[PDB]
Amino acid sequence: VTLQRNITLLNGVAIIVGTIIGSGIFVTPTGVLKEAGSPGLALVVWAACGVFSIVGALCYAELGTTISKSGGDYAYMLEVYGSLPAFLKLWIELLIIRPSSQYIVALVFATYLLKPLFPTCPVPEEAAKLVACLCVLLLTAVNCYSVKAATRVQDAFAAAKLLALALIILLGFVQIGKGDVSNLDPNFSFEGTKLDVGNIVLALYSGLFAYGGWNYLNFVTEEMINPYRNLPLAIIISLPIVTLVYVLTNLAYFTTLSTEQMLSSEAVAVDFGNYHLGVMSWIIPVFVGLSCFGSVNGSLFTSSRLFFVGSREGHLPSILSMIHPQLLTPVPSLVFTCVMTLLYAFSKDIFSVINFFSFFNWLCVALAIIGMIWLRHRKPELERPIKVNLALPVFFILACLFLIAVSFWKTPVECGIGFTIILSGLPVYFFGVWWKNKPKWLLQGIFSTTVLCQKLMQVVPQET
Amino acid sequence: FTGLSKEELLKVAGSPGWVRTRWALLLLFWLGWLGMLAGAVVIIVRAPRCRELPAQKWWHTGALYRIGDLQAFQGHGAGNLAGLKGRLDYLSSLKVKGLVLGPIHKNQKDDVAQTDLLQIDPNFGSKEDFDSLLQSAKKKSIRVILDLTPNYRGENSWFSTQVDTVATKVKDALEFWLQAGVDGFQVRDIENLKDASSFLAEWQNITKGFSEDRLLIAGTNSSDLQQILSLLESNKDLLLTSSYLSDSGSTGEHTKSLVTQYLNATGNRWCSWSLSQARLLTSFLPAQLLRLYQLMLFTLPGTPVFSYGDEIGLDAAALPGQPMEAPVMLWDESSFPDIPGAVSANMTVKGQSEDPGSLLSLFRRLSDQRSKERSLLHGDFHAFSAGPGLFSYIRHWDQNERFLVVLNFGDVGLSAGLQASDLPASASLPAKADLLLSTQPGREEGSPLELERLKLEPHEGLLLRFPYAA
Ligand SMILES: *[C@@H]1O[C@H](CO)[C@@H](O[C@@H]2O[C@H](CO)[C@@H](O)[C@H](O)[C@H]2NC(C)=O)[C@H](O)[C@H]1NC(C)=O
Ligand SMILES: *[C@@H]1O[C@H](CO)[C@@H](O[C@@H]2O[C@H](CO)[C@@H](O)[C@H](O)[C@H]2NC(C)=O)[C@H](O)[C@H]1NC(C)=O
Ligand SMILES: *[C@@H]1O[C@H](CO)[C@@H](O[C@@H]2O[C@H](CO)[C@@H](O)[C@H](O)[C@H]2NC(C)=O)[C@H](O)[C@H]1NC(C)=O
Ligand SMILES: *[C@@H]1O[C@H](CO)[C@@H](O[C@@H]2O[C@H](CO)[C@@H](O)[C@H](O)[C@H]2NC(C)=O)[C@H](O)[C@H]1NC(C)=O
Ligand SMILES: N[C@@H](Cc1ccc(O)cc1)C(=O)O
Repeated sequence: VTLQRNITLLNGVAIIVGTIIGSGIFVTPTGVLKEAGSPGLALVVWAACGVFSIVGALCYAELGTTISKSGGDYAYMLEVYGSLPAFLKLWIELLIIRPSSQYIVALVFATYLLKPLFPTCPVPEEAAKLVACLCVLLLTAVNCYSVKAATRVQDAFAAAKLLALALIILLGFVQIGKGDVSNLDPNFSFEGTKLDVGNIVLALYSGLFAYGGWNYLNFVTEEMINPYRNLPLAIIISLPIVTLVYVLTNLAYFTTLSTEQMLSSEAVAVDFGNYHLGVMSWIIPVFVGLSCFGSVNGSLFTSSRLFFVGSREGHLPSILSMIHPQLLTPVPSLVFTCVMTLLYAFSKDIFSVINFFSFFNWLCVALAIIGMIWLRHRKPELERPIKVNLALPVFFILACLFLIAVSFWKTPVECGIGFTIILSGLPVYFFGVWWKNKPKWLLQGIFSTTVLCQKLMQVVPQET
Repeated sequence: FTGLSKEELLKVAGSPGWVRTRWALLLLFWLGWLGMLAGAVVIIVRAPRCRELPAQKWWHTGALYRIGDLQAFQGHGAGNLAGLKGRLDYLSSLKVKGLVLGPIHKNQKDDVAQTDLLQIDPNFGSKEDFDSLLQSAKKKSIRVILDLTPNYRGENSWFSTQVDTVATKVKDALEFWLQAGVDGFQVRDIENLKDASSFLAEWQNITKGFSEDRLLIAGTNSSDLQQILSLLESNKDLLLTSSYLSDSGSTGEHTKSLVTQYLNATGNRWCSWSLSQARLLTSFLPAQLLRLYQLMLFTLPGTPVFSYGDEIGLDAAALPGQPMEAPVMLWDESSFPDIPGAVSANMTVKGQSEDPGSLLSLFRRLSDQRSKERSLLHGDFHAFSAGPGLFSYIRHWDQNERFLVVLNFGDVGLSAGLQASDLPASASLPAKADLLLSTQPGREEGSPLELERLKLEPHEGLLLRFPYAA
């Protein structure tokens, strides 16, 4: 009993597209224009961010084709840097990052779904929390039932969000083709090079939030059909399409709303729909919520698989990484992920942990690519069907180092708090993983708990 | 490597009593999901609804800027109509939503037969230059209102001739200027126009006959409330700028009484708040009260209208040999050629633009807040009693940040004594509130401040805020 290989190229493309296209494209442009000033500067920032993301996606595609095992961005560190850094990353990932991200996406979905009912007065939180919890529970139940259903849902919602973006593109083209625009040929008016790079890089930073999630396919490798060919092809198909769609969407946004209207807006898509439709203007927010819905699925699935891998190496209790003999799904991992995600509904400052951990992704990516180069240097005997030309990873590493330096520059105090939280993961490693000769009264308790969970869920250990 | 295998689990987990619990827990999970959905639905249904917007126009959003004499605005030099393109950027800085240009038509003297409102006076420029200015202003999201007062050079606004000819000429002028692309009109000194009510109503009708985003402004000099009200008996959507407010109402109680009486008499309709029709604030106020009145006019329920130079406090009593109606703007220390050196550094726009405690910075902050906050945009207004000489009121629209303005018009320090006890429970003031700004430097910004021990320095204003809490 193992996890069947039932993810095709189309499913991988859908996963990447649905993960990347979330809610960033509907909110971030306000911040990008605020930190850039001129529309042309914003457009060039978005193009540069797209190129940077394409470079990183190619690097990760080659790396994941070299090491074909699930739990990516964590298995690479486990193989290269050893066990302790891998556990240090995994503890933070399962403790703060994943549940907070999933809950934030669920809250965005809940708030944008209910927006037409309360167009001006804010949506009550006591209902948004319930809607988010219902979404999380329904998606985790769907994932627990079967794997094919999750892929079908992801495909449908990726198609839905692509259709919404296409609708925005057509609306922008209709607006621009009917006559005067006066917002595109004077594009460098108010070209703010404020503090020169001292602000320009910050603009780039904002764009990066819209280009996040291209590495979530590596989480679900060794579950694809012929990964050696499909893994790079999916990324190659996905990334340029996303970049082009983002650029066209920004152009359509600029063809309708003035600069002062944009900087005074909290949701550019809502204003665009209000202007261009008037009646049936609720279409634009609803789709946005639907988009977030898909994102939640695209998270939970991957998250579960990560924890699955986390239990195969002994870094997590053995109850995880156990498969239902009939459904062939990791029920305990999904249940644990859902419980951890729902546990964050009591946090009234959920929008701060993201600020606490903003350098953690770039550091992990840089470490993974450094391990890529070191593994290429020391072990020139592995199979590499794809081999990116050198001097590309070193430039990406330099960019990641500059990015983490910028992240420290922006907000140092909670970056230090994040360092402390990360360092807090050593005692748990030394107690659970390092300490083998445990007292006899603890092994029996753990065994009884695992047996009870097995009997409740009807899950068997993985056999190869 | 910790737990049973497939065979042992199959043996020990298939007995009855272990398969019943799984189905029971599944049913419990689904029932809990249904209950959560029902709770969310009943919470959503049993919630207060939003309040519909009042369909604000373009002149309902911010302040109006008046440029009386066009020659003196650009300082000493050419007063060509295109020069405004160099100064227009500044209007955006001030975040003004309008611009009332002075009369720019041909005007020889009191002879009506030679004066026409159709042709632009050659000194100011040409029609093409005006069209370029209008297009540039429209591209900058700033509207232009054209003053159509026939006899502005002469002492009398009209020619003291028979009215009907002048009325026909001006009504012909409105059509042509509307076709040109102006966004509004203004007429001043209507007290010298007999039967002005009918003419004003007809001009409003012909202005609204083009579009619903067209504005007409009338100006008087009468401070009598009944005389002001008689003009608006037949007109509902007319902005009447008058000297009603500036009637030596230095004391706070008289000003509060005037404001409340006017708002009650007009039926809480939309109005225009200004001290005069063509005069600066300094012409009616001492230098110690300019900040207080600027804080007042940016929070009252209406459109604030300011003359040019009111953001930095010009006056005609500091530079001798100047007209009382057309002071020269102080752009720099070289603004005034005569007495070369009388102009200091703090009386110029560039000096105040870098000082964080000048009139210009306060004006910019107030204009930014007024044109962005919904409560200040179209919120309900309620003034409540306070100490002997304090004007205290609150602005609150539906659920946004409620604003509380307290002004001390007395010349000595005094407490607050904010005993309302009559405001509706939807906007009851709490124990603590923030602090956006104060007229006199010396108070920290942003820090919450208790409103029980409020001490006010002489001639001070406060702009506290507090969120909505049912
Ligand atoms: C102004 O237009 C209106 C609508 O066609 C007409 O008169 C209006 O309504 C009553 C009835 O005459 C008048 O008492 C109001 O003064 C008018 N309101 C306005 C200004 O719209 C009429 O066609 C036009 N002339 C008048 C009378 O103002
Ligand atoms: C408007 O102010 C002018 C002075 O600037 C005055 O107008 C006077 O009006 C009365 C009759 O109402 C007449 O004596 C003259 O028409 C004006 N007197 C003058 C200028 O000597 C008055 O202060 C205001 N007009 C009003 C309301 O009368
Ligand atoms: C003036 O506005 C008030 C506002 O309600 C109208 O009624 C007055 O309300 C005040 C405060 O409760 C009380 O003095 C009386 O109920 C009313 N007195 C006044 C000021 O008249 C009033 O009808 C409005 N118009 C009048 C006639 O002044
Ligand atoms: C401009 O600011 C200066 C700097 O404080 C001040 O100069 C004062 O001028 C007034 C006369 O109006 C006198 O009190 C003194 O000559 C100056 N007092 C000071 C040094 O504060 C004043 O605020 C402004 N200058 C003016 C208006 O003359
Ligand atoms: N791409 C996501 C943002 C994101 C950021 C980081 C991620 O790991 C995933 C997604 C969005 O646009 O909403």
